[PDB]
Amino acid sequence: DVNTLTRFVMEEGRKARGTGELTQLLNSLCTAVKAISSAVRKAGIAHLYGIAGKKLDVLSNDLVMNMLKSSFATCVLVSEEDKHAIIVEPEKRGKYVVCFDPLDGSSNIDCLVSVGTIFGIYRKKSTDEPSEKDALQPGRNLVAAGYALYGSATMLVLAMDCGVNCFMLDPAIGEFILVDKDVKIKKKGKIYSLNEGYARDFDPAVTEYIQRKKFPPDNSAPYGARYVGSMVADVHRTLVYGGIFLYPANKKSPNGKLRLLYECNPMAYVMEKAGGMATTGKEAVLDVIPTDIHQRAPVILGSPDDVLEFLKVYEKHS
Amino acid sequence: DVNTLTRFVMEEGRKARGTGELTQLLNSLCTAVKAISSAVRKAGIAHLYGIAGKLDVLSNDLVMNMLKSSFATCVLVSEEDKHAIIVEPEKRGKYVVCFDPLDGSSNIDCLVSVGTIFGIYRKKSTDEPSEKDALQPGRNLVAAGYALYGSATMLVLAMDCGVNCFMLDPAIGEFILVDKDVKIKKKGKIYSLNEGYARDFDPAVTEYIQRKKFPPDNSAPYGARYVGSMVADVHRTLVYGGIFLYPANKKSPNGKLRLLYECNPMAYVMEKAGGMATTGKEAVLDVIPTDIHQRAPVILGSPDDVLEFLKVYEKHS
Amino acid sequence: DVNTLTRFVMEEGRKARGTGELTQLLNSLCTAVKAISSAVRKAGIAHLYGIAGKLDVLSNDLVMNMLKSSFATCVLVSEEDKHAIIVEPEKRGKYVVCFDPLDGSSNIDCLVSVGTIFGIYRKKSTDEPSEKDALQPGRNLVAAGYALYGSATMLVLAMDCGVNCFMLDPAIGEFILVDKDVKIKKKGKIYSLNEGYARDFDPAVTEYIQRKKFPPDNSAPYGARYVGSMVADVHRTLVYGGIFLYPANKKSPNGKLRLLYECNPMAYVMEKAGGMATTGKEAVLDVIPTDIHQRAPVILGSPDDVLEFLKVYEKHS
Amino acid sequence: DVNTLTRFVMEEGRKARGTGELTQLLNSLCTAVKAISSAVRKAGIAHLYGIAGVKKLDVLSNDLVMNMLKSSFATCVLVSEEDKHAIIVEPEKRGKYVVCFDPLDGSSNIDCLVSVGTIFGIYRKKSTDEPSEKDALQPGRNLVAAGYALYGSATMLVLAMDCGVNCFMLDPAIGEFILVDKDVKIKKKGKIYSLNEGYARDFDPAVTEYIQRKKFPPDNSAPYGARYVGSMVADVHRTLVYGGIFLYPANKKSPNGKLRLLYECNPMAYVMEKAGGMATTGKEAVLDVIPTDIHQRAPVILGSPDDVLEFLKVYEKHS
Ligand SMILES: CNC(=O)Nc1cc(Br)cc(NC(=O)NS(=O)(=O)c2cc(C)c(CCOC)s2)n1
Ligand SMILES: CNC(=O)Nc1cc(Br)cc(NC(=O)NS(=O)(=O)c2cc(C)c(CCOC)s2)n1
Ligand SMILES: CNC(=O)Nc1cc(Br)cc(NC(=O)NS(=O)(=O)c2cc(C)c(CCOC)s2)n1
Ligand SMILES: CNC(=O)Nc1cc(Br)cc(NC(=O)NS(=O)(=O)c2cc(C)c(CCOC)s2)n1
Repeated sequence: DVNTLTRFVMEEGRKARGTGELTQLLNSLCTAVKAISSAVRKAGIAHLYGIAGKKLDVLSNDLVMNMLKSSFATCVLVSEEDKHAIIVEPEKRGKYVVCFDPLDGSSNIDCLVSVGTIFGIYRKKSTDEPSEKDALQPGRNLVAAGYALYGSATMLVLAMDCGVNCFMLDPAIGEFILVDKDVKIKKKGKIYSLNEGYARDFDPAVTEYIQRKKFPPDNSAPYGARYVGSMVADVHRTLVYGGIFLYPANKKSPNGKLRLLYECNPMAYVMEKAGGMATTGKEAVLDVIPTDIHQRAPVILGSPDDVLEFLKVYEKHS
Repeated sequence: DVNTLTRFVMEEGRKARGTGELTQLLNSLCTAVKAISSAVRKAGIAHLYGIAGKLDVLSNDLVMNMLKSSFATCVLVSEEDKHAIIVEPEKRGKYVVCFDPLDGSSNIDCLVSVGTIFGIYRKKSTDEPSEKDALQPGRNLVAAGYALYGSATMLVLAMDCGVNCFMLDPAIGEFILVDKDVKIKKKGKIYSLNEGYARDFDPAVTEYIQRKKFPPDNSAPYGARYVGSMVADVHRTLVYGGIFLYPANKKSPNGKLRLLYECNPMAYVMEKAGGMATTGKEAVLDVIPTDIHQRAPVILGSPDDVLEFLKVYEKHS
Repeated sequence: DVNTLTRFVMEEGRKARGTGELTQLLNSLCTAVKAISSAVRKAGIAHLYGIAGKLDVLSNDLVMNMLKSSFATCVLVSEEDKHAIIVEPEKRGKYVVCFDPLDGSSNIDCLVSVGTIFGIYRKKSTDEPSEKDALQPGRNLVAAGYALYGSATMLVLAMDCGVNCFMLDPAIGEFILVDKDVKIKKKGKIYSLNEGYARDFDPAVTEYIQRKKFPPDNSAPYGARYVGSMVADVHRTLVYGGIFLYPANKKSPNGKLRLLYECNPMAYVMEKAGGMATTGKEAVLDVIPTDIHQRAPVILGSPDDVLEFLKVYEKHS
Repeated sequence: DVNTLTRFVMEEGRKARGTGELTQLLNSLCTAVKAISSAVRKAGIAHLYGIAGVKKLDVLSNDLVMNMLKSSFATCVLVSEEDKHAIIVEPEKRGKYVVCFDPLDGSSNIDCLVSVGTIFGIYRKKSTDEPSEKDALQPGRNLVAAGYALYGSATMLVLAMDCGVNCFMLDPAIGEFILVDKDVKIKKKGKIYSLNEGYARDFDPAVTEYIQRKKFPPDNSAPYGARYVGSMVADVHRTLVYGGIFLYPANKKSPNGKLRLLYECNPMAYVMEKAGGMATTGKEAVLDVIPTDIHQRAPVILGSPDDVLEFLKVYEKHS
């Protein structure tokens, strides 16, 4: 039986007997994602180049902000693009807090690299006036999370309590079609993924781990290397093929480079629901209690056996 | 003034005063590229999943069919076919085309950027057409390029007049000229190769990569990027500058990438953009092929970066 | 504030505190409409004509399949099917749906506007579902409307809260709310019917049309428009006002259009927009059907125009 | 073997051994038509209604055609329904053709989503003088090419040239015009008449009688059907496809009719005649009228030959 994102979400909403607010939010987000995908694929560019005589990340942010505000399902919105949390006007306020990166990887969009949208959804915990504090929850508290990848095609990956599900956008009809159900990552993979150009600044644990991938002590084949440089693409490949992705801490960056709330947490949630792992080195990404909405975190994620092996080496250097 | 691929090609055709065969070919190819892009972005997938109750193969069929019916080709070499395809007599024209209809497609399950690569030669011999007609050095290319199915779809076309980049506007199905007479940076800040085969590197590669990470002159280290799909890695190289390498290893002692329909078209694009492309021993475009699916090592990109690699290569004899 | 069809329906569903079944139904239907629109605008036709080497049937398949799998329906009546379709037990929900999947399609060769028409009823009893569950008067409609595949694609949805119009944005595949709580003009300036059958007209129709062309009170004559596709004619009538007629004659004492899935949905839309719809003898919505494909005469549009028609009808007894 | 508009045109251009200027013009026009179709089907309308949160459709349609034709290097004079005077192309962009067009016909009624279209006629510049409005005042007989795009249930381009009439469907998935009907010919006689009968009180008696005969046939054959979309491209296209007759005739109030000769009546008459149909003013072939003003009107009756001839019989009876 064919299924779409909207029908899938409604169906799980009815099972759970909820009030429908999350379904309204997810539908609204989905509409924004389709609009971002259209702009990313350059629909209407002929008009920009004078066939008849706004920047992408800004527009992407405007689309998500506007669709979420008008969903009546949110109260606090945190974006990569905004210095402070956005507090939704009273008459539009609902019970969810949303942290997102509207167009991740967009630094490099000039070369037409895969880009994506990342989101994490929390329930507001207190009855106080909404504020930035409502977004400072650990990833464990996520109600739903995921990403849209604008790649060779556009795919939405949604993780919730029921698992991880992948939906392909059919641009002929503008629907997200469920194509991979309850997806689970390989126990162990054959690809490692990080920027080795910064090898001079690596922590010795990272240096050793990568050494073992290239020059395996035992009699096994070396791992392959892939690094797109766009987190959604690298993480999605990791989910699909297995393996490991690293944006670790060093001396220069003791808290890593990626953002905890709207990059590391949603991806860690997806990984964990898919039976993978995600660590900072010292603890599970999802257990970090944030104190700042734009705070950074080291991240190492992927197949469980690979992450465990990394942890073993990390401890040897602790 | 706005310009499109078809109008641009017609305009250059008139200036050269040709008979129009190459324009018919390029137009045909462009149509196939649009059809590939549509299928790659998964238009109509709902029908596959039962709303009413294979990609590399289709891509090949599209290019084959559009080129055959262009009346402009005689020999077609494809990554997908073991032998060259000889066009039936009534449809024969004067060009030979070597292509990879969907490069990077082994990894399409993860929605990595894929692309279409093509090189176009004039039939050189007066013999009945055969596989031999495709065994020309890259120097003989009349036109070459690629379509990248990335965050958006772009067609990059290199000819004698230079390199030009066209964005597909999917709202109207037209390729809009957005970057004219493109030139690569003299020197870049990114290197691109699969370092997972480090154990098999020849010592020249090992040293060159060491210098990118640990620069002797105390400049900043280069960034690393490797998509694992050649069209994407090469296009980034064109756009941001830097260097791309796929050298020989134990598994692939003649390099891994295919000379006719991967290495040559990209080398031609690079050279027309003021870049370089080498096997280590010689320019990629100077290799005389003996087999249509033969492999070649390749190092390409910004001139200063490729020349630096060659310095190190020479040091190791 | 922007609004879409799905968000609009959900928000009215929550207000009404329903279980969500109607929302699942409407969302499913909306998906089928987008797929029909895509096929009607001929997406993928290049593949039909050999680039790599039925419409009414597909439209029906799309609606049938999307409604069955919505878990919200038990009985489906279609212009295309001689008997009602009874949904298999595990997929059965509480609603009955009558539809014409592609109205006007006999003339689709000339690219005339076509459309999809639908009416939705709540099931009558707790008995085993059967054809009988679809034989309700139009007054019982819970929701009704149409998609017009015209110069653009629009969905018109009528419910208790009124009539709302949504434009399909094909760039993103979303129905955008563009006209809220629409109301028809009290009186218009266009009449619409097939005057080629003038020899068979009831004398009341003859006289009414005469008065439109030769107005007794010295006002301007009405314009005439007749597309020959009911969704297009009715939508113009909603938007510009006026009157649409497919009346009874000697040859067709029950008219030509179908009551369940053409006349009733359009009458419901009209009435919710403050218009009227009559057979001549009674309101279309008051006819109690005895056969699912039964025909009905219909005269609909602006209230003043329909009332004037009725005056003349009464004069002829 | 599959064929597209651009390939078809290039192929006929090579056969004729021309310099390619007409091909550049037709390709440019085709690009504008695809841009019009996209806008007509409302691509990007969510942005108008505040999804993140300009130009009217006939104005944009005109801008698209003007701009694409000017930059084709193939035109010198452009006449548009939208512009009071002819546009003379700047010297560096001048080519040998004159183009008369209606960029979005039927657009007055676009609020109800009726079919709309683009109509065009292409002439060779005849004189060697500086280009001017005069270059557009040629009889339809001098047309080199003409046709129309119908933005209907789907988008179709109909192209008439010396080689005949050919119909191309736009595949919006790839943005190509696919040849679907070759060398099309109209039926000898049809069963549909098409005009606005709301203005029956102002009809010429010839028209009144002709229509009477369609509804109440003297020889007791079946009556004709009536269809009137109110958008000329849609009514004319149905006439081409199903056969029959289309009328926008002259009356006492409008002795020269209502439709425009250069960019409505002529291109449609040329298409009809290349398809083996007819097009008359009543007094003469539409293509034989020598224009004296670029926006001048003309009465028009066109379609299947037998139907037009029958209309002319009745017209002659009323002197
Ligand atoms: C009692 N409800 C009822 O009678 N009808 C009805 C109809 C529709 Br249509 C939708 C819903 N409910 C929701 O949508 N609930 S929810 O938004 O809170 C939700 C979404 C998801 C996805 C959940 C499951 C995931 O939980 C983590 S919980 N209910
Ligand atoms: C003598 N011609 C004439 O009278 N009219 C006319 C009109 C049109 Br429209 C096109 C053309 N000619 C061509 O298109 N020639 S071509 O196919 O061979 C070609 C294409 C490209 C791109 C070339 C340059 C590439 O090599 C450097 S060469 N000619
Ligand atoms: C108790 N519900 C709850 O807690 N949450 C919740 C969330 C969502 Br999301 C949707 C809904 N319910 C519906 O959609 N109900 S409905 O399908 O029957 C309906 C649709 C329309 C439009 C109606 C109006 C009747 O039209 C005549 S009634 N409920
Ligand atoms: C001598 N040419 C040559 O060597 N190569 C070459 C290549 C291409 Br590609 C195109 C063309 N020529 C044209 O396109 N000529 S045209 O613009 O005037 C024309 C178009 C149409 C459609 C015609 C038929 C018009 O009938 C009225 S005439 N030539």
